[PDB]
Amino acid sequence: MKEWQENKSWNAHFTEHKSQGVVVLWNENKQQGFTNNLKRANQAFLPASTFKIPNSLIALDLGVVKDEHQVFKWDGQTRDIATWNRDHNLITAMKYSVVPVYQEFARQIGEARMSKMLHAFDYGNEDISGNVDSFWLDGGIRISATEQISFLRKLYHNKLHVSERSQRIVKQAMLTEANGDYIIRAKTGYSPKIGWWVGWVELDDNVWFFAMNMDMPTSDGLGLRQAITKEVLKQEKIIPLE
Amino acid sequence: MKEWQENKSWNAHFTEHKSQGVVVLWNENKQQGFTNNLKRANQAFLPASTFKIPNSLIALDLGVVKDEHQVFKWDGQTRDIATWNRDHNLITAMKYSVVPVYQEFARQIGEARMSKMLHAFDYGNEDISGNVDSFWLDGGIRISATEQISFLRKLYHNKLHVSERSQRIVKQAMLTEANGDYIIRAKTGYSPKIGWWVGWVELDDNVWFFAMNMDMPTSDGLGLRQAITKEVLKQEKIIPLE
Repeated sequence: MKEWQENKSWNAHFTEHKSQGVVVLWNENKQQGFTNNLKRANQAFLPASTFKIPNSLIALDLGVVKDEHQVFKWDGQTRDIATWNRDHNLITAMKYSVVPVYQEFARQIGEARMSKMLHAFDYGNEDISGNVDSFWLDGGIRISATEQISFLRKLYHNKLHVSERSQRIVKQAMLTEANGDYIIRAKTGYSPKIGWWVGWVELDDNVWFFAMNMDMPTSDGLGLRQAITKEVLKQEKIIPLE
Repeated sequence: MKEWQENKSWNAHFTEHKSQGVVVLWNENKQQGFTNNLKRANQAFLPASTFKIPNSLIALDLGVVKDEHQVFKWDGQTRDIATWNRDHNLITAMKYSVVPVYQEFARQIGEARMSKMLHAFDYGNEDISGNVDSFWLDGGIRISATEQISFLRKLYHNKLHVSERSQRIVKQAMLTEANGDYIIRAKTGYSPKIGWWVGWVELDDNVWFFAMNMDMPTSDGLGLRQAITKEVLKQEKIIPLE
């Protein structure tokens, strides 16, 4: 069984920001879930660049990626995001959400192995058909915020059907923020109409998993994905007040 | 050969804080070292809590520590450091420099295996006299700031004579700070008279290793270990201005 609690008080965080969406938290020690909206918590959306987490694991598991230091040379095509127009390793490809590096991984994996692996990870509901380098925003594939949490819990515990090394590498590449109070390992995601933030907050005595998604009519309020999540984390006393 | 540069301009950082000591930096890409004082950079001191880095590696390698989640229960003895009066895992034992946890690791490792391993690591003067649970607290073990750097470089590259997994785990336990500009993996050290900060700063395109120590007449200016290092890192444009 899974314990869930609907906390509509968190709605004020989306409302004060003229936004709509869902924040889902999971308290690992207590085996208890929390969300502002249980309906939307279970609504499946395209993962967008949150798909960089399973893609990284699969690439590492198959040897497409040797380790976190291997260099993926820039193909020489000048794109709008300046940080993409250069060489990268797994750490920086993840940090700058370098889509062409990940399109190349997906093509090397191929749709037969990508499909088998996603079924092994029990990752959303997939229907890839001649779109290996775009299914994460096609889509192609859809995943809910509660399903993002089940997948992340497996990753955190090294329980996915890949080596412990591959899972450790991806968790290192997911490193977003750390200080004396907490460690955040996460992945942002954006594709027309939906923005995501998924990952976890490691504390000394507990791990709080999180998955949020929000309506993004334009690419304007990308900062709200982390800001809204942090407002919920602060309300719940998971992270300190700045 | 090893390239060193003495930059006496960094002395103003120790000066302005009514302190004395050394900051040693190593630019990995350029294979170039930098220091305010070459004499003190090579002066050997008690490693104190920086010894938690090889102690962790050896415990993991021998199976004394199964993984970063294994719990070392508090024995119920009330000690001066409030954070020691609780259960720890490898992450929190390192963060809070929990001496009783590490004394237990050392006893399990034993004298013979501790000595062989420190020689395999080329760790300082490689002297474990006298007691296996206190030689780093008040024994004959000595390490210089440049020797801390040689050891840390090996750890960073997974080049120490332990498994890749053990080195990955210790580097995770060393996680101190991370943001969009840099990642710091380090270990503080304090024992009467000397304070240490050793580790590295990971950037997108380089790694800067660091080892500092300073005179600590009392346990008052512990914050200066990190503050002085960061002033040097900011002067050298390694990390941005806050």
